[PDB]
Amino acid sequence: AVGACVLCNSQTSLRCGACIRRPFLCCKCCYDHVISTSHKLVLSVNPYVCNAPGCDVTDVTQLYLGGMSYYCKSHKPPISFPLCANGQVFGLYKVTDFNAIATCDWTNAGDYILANTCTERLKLFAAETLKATEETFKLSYGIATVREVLSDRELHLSWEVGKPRPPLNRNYVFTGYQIGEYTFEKDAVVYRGTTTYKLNVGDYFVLTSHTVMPLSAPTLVPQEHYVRITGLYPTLNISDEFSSNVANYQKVGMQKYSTLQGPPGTGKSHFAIGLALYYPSARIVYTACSHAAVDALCEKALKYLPIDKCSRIIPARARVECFDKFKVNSTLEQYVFCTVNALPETTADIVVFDEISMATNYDLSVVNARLRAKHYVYIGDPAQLPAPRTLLTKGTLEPEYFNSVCRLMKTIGPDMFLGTCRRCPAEIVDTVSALVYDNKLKAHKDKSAQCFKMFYKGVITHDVSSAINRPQIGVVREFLTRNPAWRKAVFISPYNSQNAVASKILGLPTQTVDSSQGSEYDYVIFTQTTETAHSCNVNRFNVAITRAKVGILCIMSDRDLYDKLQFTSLEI
Ligand SMILES: CC(=O)Nc1cc(C(=O)O)ccc1F
Ligand SMILES: [Zn+2]
Ligand SMILES: [Zn+2]
Ligand SMILES: [Zn+2]
Repeated sequence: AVGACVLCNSQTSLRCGACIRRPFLCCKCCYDHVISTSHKLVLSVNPYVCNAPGCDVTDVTQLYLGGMSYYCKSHKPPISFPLCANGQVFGLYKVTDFNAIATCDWTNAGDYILANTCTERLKLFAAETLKATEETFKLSYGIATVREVLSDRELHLSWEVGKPRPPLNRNYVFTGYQIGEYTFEKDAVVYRGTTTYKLNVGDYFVLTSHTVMPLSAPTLVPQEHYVRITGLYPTLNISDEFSSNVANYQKVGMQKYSTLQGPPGTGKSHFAIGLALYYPSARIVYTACSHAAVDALCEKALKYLPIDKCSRIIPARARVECFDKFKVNSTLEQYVFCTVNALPETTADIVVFDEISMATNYDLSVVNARLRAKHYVYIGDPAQLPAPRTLLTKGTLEPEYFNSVCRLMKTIGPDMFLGTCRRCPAEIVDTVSALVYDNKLKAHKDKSAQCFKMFYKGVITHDVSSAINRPQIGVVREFLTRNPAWRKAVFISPYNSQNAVASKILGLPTQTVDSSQGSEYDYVIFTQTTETAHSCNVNRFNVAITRAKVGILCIMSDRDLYDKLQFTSLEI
């Protein structure tokens, strides 16, 4: 129990017994915590509890030191000293924000705002506390035992009574029993088991509650600016392809860490891989939270970098199918592509952390702890979607509060900005540029004249909380008959249930706005479904319409976002 204070690093025997993470608190700051919160249990080698037999006094403000032992007001000897006095809690080696992080339930937006505006040590305390809270919340759900196997992709479930049911969507990954991880979608239920094992009747699934490890490394290392490119060796033979990024690659070598805001289709993956061509001797570790983001970096590297110097790091618990074209699990390769949670303990000349809006401060810290690099590059877009915060139910999380990197990008601005969108028709670029990019995003493509909008509220039904709008899907069906080229479109909506219905009625491939992030398609059909805060969220709206390379049909519910759309309006 010998440690350093989470608020002023002073060595202490004291560690708050009422905090879920039991943080070490020094004498002077353990006091401010206990005297202004419900937290009154103080721990040491021997905790602060009345030593008298059968006494239940554990509140440090009601305890005293009687020689070498502790007692309450009823058991103390005449020569005793209160543990709480003169703004201190008695201990060896003798705050409003810390109190809020230590006591909050993580269901309010203001809890995440604070977890991002506090000191660096408090950012790690908040991240550790939040993740531990998110995990103890998984224990708080109902178990599902298999009743009958219908076919190879459909089954029927019997749920635990008296305990709430977790959301049936592609946002909750169960763990069957040890039959591998399983997922569920909209009595006919759809089963997506990662391991192809015939779901035996009787076997059960349970949500993967994993232990929350302590954070040590900061979310962002201290920033250093250099006068020359440091530890990196540039090429004078850089292909014209990557010529536009030379000044930004140099900026990368002249700073400890750099932020790159790249709107959709502005060249983030091209920049990340071109940085390897600009410093061809540099060992680069490419990291992101999801397997999809790591795989998209692998795809771009396959085109520009030598395959024998690349390696895809895949964990022993190989959860889903990922990139198969690099030598698997060779940690020593010049180019290492691996997700944040599977990162080995290694060093690099550059670490590239892609899709930074999806990172949490927990992820940021983990990367700083497993990777010791000369340079760190954070690539993403605060105008895109953040990681879902399962506990957050009240208020909206603004982009400046997604993580430490997003906070910098939204407050001081990003170090580098990719200003030309090359993917989208100009109608889409013009709309999102004005919506979330302060008119700084430019279109490379001309208008496609294939970007349409229809204002149609329809009828909103629900499958628990996931929404469905059958009339909006009906309008899409009518549109498809009159527009056969749209037969190849991807159907996108903010709700899994809407997508399940559209898959059956339209036969189009389906994506939620959140799973479409990072992907692109020629044609996109978007139904807004509802006018909720979820479906009207400007970041989600931005991701949704920026998936299209050629055309987009938007069936809207919200007048505001419909009027912003610089698309041709349709009637019916
Ligand atoms: C290859 C690729 O990803 N495309 C791309 C390249 C540039 C550029 O050459 O500046 C800019 C934006 C882009 F989306
Ligand atoms: Zn302290
Ligand atoms: Zn506490
Ligand atoms: Zn007592």
